[PDB]
Amino acid sequence: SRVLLCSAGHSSMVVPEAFHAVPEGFEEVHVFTTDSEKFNPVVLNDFFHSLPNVRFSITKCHGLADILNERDFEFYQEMLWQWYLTKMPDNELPYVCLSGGIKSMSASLQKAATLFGAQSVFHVLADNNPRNIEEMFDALQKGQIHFIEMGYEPGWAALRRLKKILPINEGCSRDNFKPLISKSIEEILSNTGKSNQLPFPSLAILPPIAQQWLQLPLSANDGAWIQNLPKVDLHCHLGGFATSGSLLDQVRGAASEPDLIDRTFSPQEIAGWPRSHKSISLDKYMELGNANGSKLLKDKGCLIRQVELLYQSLVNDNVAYAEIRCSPNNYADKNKNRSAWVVLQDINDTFTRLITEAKQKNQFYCHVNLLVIASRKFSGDLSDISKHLALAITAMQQGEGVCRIVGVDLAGFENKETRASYYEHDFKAVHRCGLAVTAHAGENDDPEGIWQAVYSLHARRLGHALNLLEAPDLMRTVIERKIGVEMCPYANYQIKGFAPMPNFSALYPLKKYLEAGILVSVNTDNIGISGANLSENLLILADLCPGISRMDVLTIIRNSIETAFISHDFRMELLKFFDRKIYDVCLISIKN
Amino acid sequence: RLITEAKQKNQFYCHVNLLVIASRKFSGDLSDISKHLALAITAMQQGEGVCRIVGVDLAGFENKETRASYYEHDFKAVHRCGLAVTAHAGENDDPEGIWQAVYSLHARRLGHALNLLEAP
Amino acid sequence: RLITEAKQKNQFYCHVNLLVIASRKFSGDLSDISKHLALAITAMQQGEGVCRIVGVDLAGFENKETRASYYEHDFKAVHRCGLAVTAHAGENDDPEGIWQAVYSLHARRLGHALNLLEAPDLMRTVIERKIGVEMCPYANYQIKGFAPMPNFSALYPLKKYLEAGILVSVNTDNIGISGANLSENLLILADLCPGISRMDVLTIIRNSIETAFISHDFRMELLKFFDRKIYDVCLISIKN
Ligand SMILES: Nc1ncnc2c1ncn2[C@@H]1O[C@H](COP(=O)(O)OP(=O)(O)OP(=O)(O)O)[C@@H](O)[C@H]1O
Ligand SMILES: Nc1ncnc2c1ncn2[C@@H]1O[C@H](COP(=O)(O)OP(=O)(O)OP(=O)(O)O)[C@@H](O)[C@H]1O
Ligand SMILES: [Mg+2]
Ligand SMILES: [Mg+2]
Repeated sequence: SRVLLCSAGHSSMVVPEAFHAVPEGFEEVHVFTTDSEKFNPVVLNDFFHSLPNVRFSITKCHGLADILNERDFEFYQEMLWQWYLTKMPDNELPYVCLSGGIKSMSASLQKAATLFGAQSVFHVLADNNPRNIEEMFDALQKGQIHFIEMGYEPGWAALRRLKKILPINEGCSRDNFKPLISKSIEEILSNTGKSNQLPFPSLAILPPIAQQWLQLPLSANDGAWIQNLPKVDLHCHLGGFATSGSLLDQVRGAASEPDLIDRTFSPQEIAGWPRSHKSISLDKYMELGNANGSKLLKDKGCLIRQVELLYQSLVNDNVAYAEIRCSPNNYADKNKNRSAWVVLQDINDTFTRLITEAKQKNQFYCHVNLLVIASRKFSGDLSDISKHLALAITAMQQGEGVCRIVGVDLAGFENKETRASYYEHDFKAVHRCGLAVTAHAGENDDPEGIWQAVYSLHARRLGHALNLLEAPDLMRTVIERKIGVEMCPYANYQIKGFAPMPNFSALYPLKKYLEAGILVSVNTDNIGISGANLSENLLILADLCPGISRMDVLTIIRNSIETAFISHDFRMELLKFFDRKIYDVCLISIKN
Repeated sequence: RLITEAKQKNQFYCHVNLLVIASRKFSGDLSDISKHLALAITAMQQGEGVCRIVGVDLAGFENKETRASYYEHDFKAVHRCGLAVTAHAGENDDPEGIWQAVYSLHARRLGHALNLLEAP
Repeated sequence: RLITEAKQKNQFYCHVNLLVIASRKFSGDLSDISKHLALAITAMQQGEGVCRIVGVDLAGFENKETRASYYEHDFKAVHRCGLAVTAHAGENDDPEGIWQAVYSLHARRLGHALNLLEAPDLMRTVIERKIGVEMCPYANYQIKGFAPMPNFSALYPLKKYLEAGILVSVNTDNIGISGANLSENLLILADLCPGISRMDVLTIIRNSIETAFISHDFRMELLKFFDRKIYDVCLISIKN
């Protein structure tokens, strides 16, 4: 590339000196000059006609002269920024000399160089101020000409996508302005520890403008940024991914024995999905996934296809770590010697084979761990819970393998015979073994139930639990004990109903939870019935919790990493990789 | 495989079932008992097979420190799952320990236990 | 009063918090523990003041007869009120007692407990639960003895604990009898644990900040300050 940019005013001999600044000559030269007639293009034309190989051009701003007015200044700034964007080389930053012109366009060009990158911002000066070509030729021969250099300037590497979004606009007027950077500059402080919620310390290396744009409120137009961000999912049920659509159809087709499957059953469609305008009961939500689940994944082929499709969706959503809950007893039948253990073994083997295959090809891969969900309902008998706990404890002892059981889950419970306050004797074994414990303590459960889950079971993560506001002691214990909280904005938004739900005034407490310091994480619950992956699940927070910031999203990701049931070495490696990827994407996503 | 092969030839064989051993160490890793119990339970889900897990064994030294009066909570699950419990209490068989094994543990078999004449 | 008068003149000050030691006597008045607990709870209702009690300490002899396997009923109330619990199980600390302190007592930070190397499951549980361990290098070096102590080849487990990922803090226990302040306690790691790096000292500071019994907003304010001060002192030391 090696493109030089200069601003020419009354003086015209600065351009040859800027050309001679490099010790091997330039390759392309473009000069932006004002519409004033003082500038003489004849000298530049005759100087650059001696070297046809280099490229020369001249741009004049129509309707501007001497830039003595606020409207004139803003129009000149906009036109100069557009010209700078147009002549950016595709890969290499361009050199820029701003000696020519009055302090106005000089300062504007320096600001543009800071904003859009500049391989070398340099000045040219001489003792006698030469005018003719012979004068500065003799000056450079003697060495009088000095090339002031203030150092390389990386600029902010992602601002050129504006060029892809802003047309050439060769013929335009004063209306066509792009104050998309001045808005953040005004919004610096126009709104305590928010600077210190800085996760992934390499964000400190980021440009100041990028650090600022991180602090601006999240907007619905950041779908690309959210999708490109590596994410962590901790609440993603396996049985609710291929509920309906093409994925369910191909899962059904890939069954080993499709004769026994029930393809006639279809789930009723709720109008307005996924942003339904009416509240949905938990029982109806569970029934909505009856197309998939226990009744379908009994055969090996359907289960393997469903797991492969779920992993494909996970790696397509840039999720770099996910914990999937599976219930082996739902997919186990003794007719074909398919026990719960063999079902869990098949799921684990498929996940580890997919992970190893993806990693061998040196592509982006999603490390996946499994939670054995121990739903304590059954037909009123607790042998199911003991069987699930024993299965998880034995599944830990596999040891070798990438994907492994990390913890258990408790769900499918209401109260009394199902309350968690009467199982700690069983849970002594699972705690001694080393498994983690996660609770589904939502469904408007009493705060005493949450207390029992936190203390009696020593649970490390609580599902949903949106009623923490009504119990200040519960919030104090949760924050002080560093107990993570997982919520699904789409699932809890449809099931319960939060603003902007019509005829609903309750607000999502995610912003308040983040302000209070709860280790809150964002998840997907069931991908299929909810019909929204992690990307839109995070994007909806711009409406569910207005006023949230991108820095809060990165804090969400950091909390998800911190509260995951992983070994310390793996957690450190994951944190390092996540920080590097986040820095890279943020450095190449402020372009738009 | 051995049992089926013997049955195919239509001769005398020996049907065999397996009891896991809940060995006691108290030299660290006290969760071993639980692990063993869990193992037994999940093996019951094999379902098929002429040979199958039929219960657990309470092997190990059975002095006062290692009595069966502390582990009813762990054994509630193994009793719920249908396994039979055998107590390997041999020497230093205090009558209180055997009573606890019989009643608290709901054991259906006692190993050795040659001191029953002392406690009518 | 001291903290307020130090803040008024706008200088460096040391924010402090209180811990009520619920030690064990066994020479009578066995209710003392309960009394201490009650006292702590009542004093939490002070509300105001930059200095307030944030937890209790389970000091005293740590034999089996007075282990943490009897006091769950008493400690349910202190857990409910909102006081953190620190276990002083460092002497004759059987792994069962430490496990009971972690789970039955819901201890948020252990005291000493230098024998975690032998028990892998206990160390794994401590690492996973993110519970801190406070070790004073000078006190443990004088009492237990570690290299380069003559006729003592035992290695201090601080470096291994840090490598494993435990949240380990360095303290003084008693400034008087030990005769060494916090700076000397950190300095002694040069020969107590060979190979420890300065970044590991910063890790120790971060762990001590994280495991401290403080409110979240105060914790983040402290973390921001600490970031500024550490940056300043590191820059000054490197430039000079
Ligand atoms: N599950 C079993 N366990 C032990 N013995 C069995 C079992 N099933 C069958 N048997 C016995 O094995 C024997 C097979 O041998 P056989 O058919 O010649 O009968 P037999 O007249 O008793 O002569 P033999 O001495 O060979 O047993 C049968 O007698 C049968 O009663
Ligand atoms: N509770 C505290 N205890 C100790 N230091 C504190 C405390 N709170 C704030 N500080 C820090 O004390 C310093 C007050 O002095 P100042 O505002 O001049 O900052 P400074 O540039 O570091 O200069 P100085 O040497 O005076 O600290 C602040 O940096 C502040 O972050
Ligand atoms: Mg769920
Ligand atoms: Mg002490």
